[PDB]
Amino acid sequence: AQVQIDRLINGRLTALNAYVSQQLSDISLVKFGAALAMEKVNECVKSQ
Amino acid sequence: LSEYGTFCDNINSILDEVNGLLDTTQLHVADTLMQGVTLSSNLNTNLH
Repeated sequence: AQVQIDRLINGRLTALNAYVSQQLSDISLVKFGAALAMEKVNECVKSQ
Repeated sequence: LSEYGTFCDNINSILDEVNGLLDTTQLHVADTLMQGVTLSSNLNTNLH
């Protein structure tokens, strides 16, 4: 049962690593977008 | 491989979204190049 459960642990831990890598990349895109939104607030809303 | 089939679905989906981002980016660059451009119909670059 340890052999079967180890195969499931490897698959599920690989799944989490893949999801974590995707999440790191997506949050970098969100940070770039939030900096752009702050720049648009400062340079289009509060001033021109 | 069918036991891991979700890995291939995620790999295909991530590459498809990445390619969609490249296509959307290229359209935005082309739109930026074409924004506000007005040309004369009389403009013929063979003479002008």
